[PDB]
Amino acid sequence: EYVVAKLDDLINWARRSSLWPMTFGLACCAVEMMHMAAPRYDMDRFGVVFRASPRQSDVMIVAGTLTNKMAPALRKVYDQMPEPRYVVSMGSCANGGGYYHYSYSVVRGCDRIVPVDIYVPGCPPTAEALLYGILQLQKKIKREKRL
Amino acid sequence: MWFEVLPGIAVMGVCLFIPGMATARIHRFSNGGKEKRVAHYPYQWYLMERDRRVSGVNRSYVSK
Amino acid sequence: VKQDMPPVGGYGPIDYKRNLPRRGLSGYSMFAVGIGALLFGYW
Amino acid sequence: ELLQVLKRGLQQVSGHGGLRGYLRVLFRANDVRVGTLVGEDKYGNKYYEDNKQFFGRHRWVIYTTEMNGKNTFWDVDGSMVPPEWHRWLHCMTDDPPTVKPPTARKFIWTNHKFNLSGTPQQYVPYSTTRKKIQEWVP
Amino acid sequence: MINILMLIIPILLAVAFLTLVERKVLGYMQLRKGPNVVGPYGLLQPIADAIKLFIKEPLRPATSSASMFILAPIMALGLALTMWIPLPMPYPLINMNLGVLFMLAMSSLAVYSILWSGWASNSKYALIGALRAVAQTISYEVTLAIILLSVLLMSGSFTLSTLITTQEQMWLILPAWPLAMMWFISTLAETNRAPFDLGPFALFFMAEYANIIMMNIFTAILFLGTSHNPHMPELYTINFTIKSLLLTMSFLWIRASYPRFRYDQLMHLLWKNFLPLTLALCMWHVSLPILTSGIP
Amino acid sequence: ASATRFIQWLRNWASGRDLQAKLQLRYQEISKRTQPPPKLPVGPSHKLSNNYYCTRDGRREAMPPSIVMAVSPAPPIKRWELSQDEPY
Amino acid sequence: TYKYVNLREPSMDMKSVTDRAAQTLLWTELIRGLGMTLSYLFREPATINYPFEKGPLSPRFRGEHALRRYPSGEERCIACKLCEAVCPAQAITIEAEPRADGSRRTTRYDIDMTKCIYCGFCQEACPVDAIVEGPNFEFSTETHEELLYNKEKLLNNGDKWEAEIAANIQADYLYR
Amino acid sequence: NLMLALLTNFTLATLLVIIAFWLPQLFSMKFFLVAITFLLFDLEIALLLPLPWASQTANLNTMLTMALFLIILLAVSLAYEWTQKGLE
Amino acid sequence: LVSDGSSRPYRCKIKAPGFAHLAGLDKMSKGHMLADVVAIIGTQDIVFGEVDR
Ligand SMILES: NC(=O)c1ccc[n+]([C@@H]2O[C@H](COP(=O)([O-])OP(=O)(O)OC[C@H]3O[C@@H](n4cnc5c(N)ncnc54)[C@H](OP(=O)(O)O)[C@@H]3O)[C@@H](O)[C@H]2O)c1
Ligand code: SF4
Ligand code: SF4
Ligand code: SF4
Repeated sequence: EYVVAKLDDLINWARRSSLWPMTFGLACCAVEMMHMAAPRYDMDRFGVVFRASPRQSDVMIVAGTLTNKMAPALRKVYDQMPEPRYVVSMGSCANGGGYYHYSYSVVRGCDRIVPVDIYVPGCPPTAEALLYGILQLQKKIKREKRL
Repeated sequence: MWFEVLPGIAVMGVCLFIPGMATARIHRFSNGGKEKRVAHYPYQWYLMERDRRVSGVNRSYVSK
Repeated sequence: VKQDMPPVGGYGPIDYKRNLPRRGLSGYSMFAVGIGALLFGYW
Repeated sequence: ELLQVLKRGLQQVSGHGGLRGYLRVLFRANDVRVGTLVGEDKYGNKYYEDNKQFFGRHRWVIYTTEMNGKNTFWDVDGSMVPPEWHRWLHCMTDDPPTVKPPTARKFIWTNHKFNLSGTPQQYVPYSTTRKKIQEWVP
Repeated sequence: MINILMLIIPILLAVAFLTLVERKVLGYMQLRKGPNVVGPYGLLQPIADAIKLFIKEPLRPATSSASMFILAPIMALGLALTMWIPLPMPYPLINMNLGVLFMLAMSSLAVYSILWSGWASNSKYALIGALRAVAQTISYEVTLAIILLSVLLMSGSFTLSTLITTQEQMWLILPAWPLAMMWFISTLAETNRAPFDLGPFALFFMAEYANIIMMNIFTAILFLGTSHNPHMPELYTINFTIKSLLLTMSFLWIRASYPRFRYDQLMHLLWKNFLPLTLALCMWHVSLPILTSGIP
Repeated sequence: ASATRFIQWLRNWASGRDLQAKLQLRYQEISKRTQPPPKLPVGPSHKLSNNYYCTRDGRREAMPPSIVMAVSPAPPIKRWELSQDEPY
Repeated sequence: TYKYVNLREPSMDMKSVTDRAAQTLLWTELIRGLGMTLSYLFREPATINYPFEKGPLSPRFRGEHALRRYPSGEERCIACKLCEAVCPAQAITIEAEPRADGSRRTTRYDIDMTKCIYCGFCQEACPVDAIVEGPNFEFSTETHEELLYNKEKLLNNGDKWEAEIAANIQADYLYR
Repeated sequence: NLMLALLTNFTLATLLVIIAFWLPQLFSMKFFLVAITFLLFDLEIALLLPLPWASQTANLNTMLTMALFLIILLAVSLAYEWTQKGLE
Repeated sequence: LVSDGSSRPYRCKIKAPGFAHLAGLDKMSKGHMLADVVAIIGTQDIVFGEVDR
């Protein structure tokens, strides 16, 4: 009914308000990830905190290059994450390998290991474009959890 | 500016302000004089014991 | 034409330190305040 | 000094609407601030900027309620701002519909589309391959 | 008896609204801004975190050792709320025969909350990391016991109601001048993150943030008070809320400004630096009511 | 209070002199749209006559001579004296 | 020119020793550390509200790939494959064909965003100035198929950004 | 009642645990010396507990000689601790 | 850079400070705590991008 449909909006709004990330470094992207903390392009203005908390965290942001050595390392982390989880591929390396696509040691863009929900395209993903890793994600939460 | 920070303090100026007021205003309903006595030592308890013996049999705090 | 004009006046810190003593240095003065606060406290 | 700052806040609430005006701005936008308006935009976007305020002050580009058919009142992102972002919002100095207009080409679209997402009318790839033909007929 | 329910639900709201003030004050200390997208000034986020963390967020069990993992939050949340009972807010909820003895004991019993959570995980790396965090909490309770026993030795018995009467015109900050600096550091003991950092994650720190307010009010009675005024309980409570929250900002100040001490050097702060200072003051506070007459 | 007059006294009092040079510091002398269209200058080329690549060799002398199969590699690196602006 | 770091024990006797001993008995440097953070709180936060305020940018900025065209219609790109060879990621794929009417133009033109490190060589190696990098960020997708740009079909949709492109290129000729 | 105050806190604490679980649907011997020192100091604090409690009535010349004496041996124990304590 | 007559450089190597600083950690960590190691990496500034060659 109408009461159930409005209640499902409140559950969706709980995630739309606050998202606590486990941001993976291991990239040149990691500096642009740290530019979220930088006051000019504020992200703590949202319900997002740089406390990380690896076991507690909801939305793991995979920034940049994933090598074959780090390929089983990121997968075991994703399994330890709670069930409402999203993956943001940050940078061209995390998408499909910007550079190093034809290299032997680099996995061809995250999806072969861990499923990606929102793609952030830019090498140096500008803090302008990176705020589509939060706001567009928040926009995409409709879910339509009926039953 | 402080039109954002101080509302975060003003909301604490209500919720943390409750336990101080709730413990004080409750003595209006429990007593006809807004006071509850604590024994600490057996002498003040005996005074409370004879106060229940005089006039009001059930009530602890009563005049005369 | 693209050119650069030098606006030099206050260049910045050329091995310069702004670390200056503030609100009165201790030595013997703040101890006199410290023990003085105790003596005024006990009395 | 404190009375002058309090009077500036009361005048700011009186400027943008009032009791219903400032409350609508506080809920939809992050912060409410008064300034000079540019006005002119396809699908009624406010874009009230020009104020000195602080660093990078091309302030308050308020999004239009239902630009194409999204009903953006409670939720709105940077999907708006039709070809004016380079001047009134980011890089240039002059206002796009006031001082320096973009030159007509008769090829660019008159109505600007929203962000491509999980909704219908989304991006899809294709190939220009004509393919090597096979001949078999009775 | 509605007063107990008037000291749990609005108290848990103060813990909930702490997360905003911790994000906004530290925010303005870091030139960034606090929450704004959520509500009018981000005031709708403490309830938003409550719906997020409790309802849909599940728990993947590492081992789940039958009795534990579910017992540790009872020792966390339960013991943190019992501390609110003997507090001398105008007229306290069932005033204890000895106030501070109940205050020191239930805080020392709160050490189990981090102990049982160390037993909750099967992994050895978790428990060794847990015992290291217990070692910080266990050590600073010695100083917590000493400073209390030297403050009370100046004036008043163990009753918390007598601590208001001694501060009729003069605060206890000035006679206990080195102890005022000492007690402020020793309060950073129950995993305060400012000195050093180690069921679900949500309700576990809801007890830890509650202990921060608990020590903030405990400082506001032992060192602050100004007056009592039995005629108007309103004038005390308005004045108390300002005094308590000014100390609450200072715990958000030390966490913002200062890095971790190195665990070993934090243990070198005690025994080598703090304990020779506090015991010398404890010796000094024995002699003071004997040197000059003042044994209430 | 949000009034600048009283606040500027507080920030100047609490460790070091401030007032000038703000945290934001993008109020005045920030030129938008850069400048009117400029003309980029040409180098020692572009102007005709005596502009041969025979004179401007670039990549010509590159061939490595094979050598042989008390002498120092250079005069020894002498230490430099302490800075006149700051001794320590 | 040789600076030094160490002061080599400044304390000597009485006055220079006790004040250095003061910041260990009591704190003072903690109060001095508090002072810098106190002044930092009172000064206004330099924050930009993203959907309403925007961060400063350049006239020449690289981020979004879109191919320009002439004022009187007609596709500006020639299919030289020049931009393919310069491309360090080898992202841009190109198949060339005659358009049956004399002119030599494009058929397949895929610039995948799975690759491309947004270097802007293809912007600067194009002799006809076809690929001009549009100052855009609004292209975050759900799938790979939605992300990698197809044979001109999504790139000639960059005509919607060509009003900015024609204005921003006015800094390119006679460089900045 | 004190039991009425205690049980209401504990029952609502366990009630939150019910919400937390039911509602969702889908080595080193050096640290031992710390515990030893702690427990041994507790009892000296326990003996120094009645200080603002027994001094009200009892003789001061007899107490002061004994009251300081407990804190002296509490520091003498630490004086033995200083000579080779540990790296932690 | 090792170069031929062709436009392609056949093997170049940049030996970034990563290999230099991480070699020292065998000596830097001797007789130091776990938290001391955290201080070593930062002051040497071992950026993990340096380890490519
Ligand atoms: N090992 C065995 O259990 C076993 C033994 C013998 C035969 N089989 C056969 O092999 C198959 C194995 O499948 P399973 O039992 O593993 O599936 P399952 O786990 O029960 O999952 C069924 C999924 O299919 C969707 N679905 C099913 N019926 C639907 C309907 N009428 N309309 C819309 N969506 C529907 C459901 O999605 P929604 O929730 O969104 O509707 C659900 O997620 C069975 O069909 C069974 O006949 C299995
Ligand atoms: S996308 Fe660019 S910035 Fe990010 S890791 Fe790859 S090369 Fe580095
Ligand atoms: S984009 Fe430019 S360089 Fe590339 S094929 Fe087209 S015209 Fe040639
Ligand atoms: S910007 Fe650089 S990497 Fe991207 S398509 Fe153009 S040449 Fe290739």
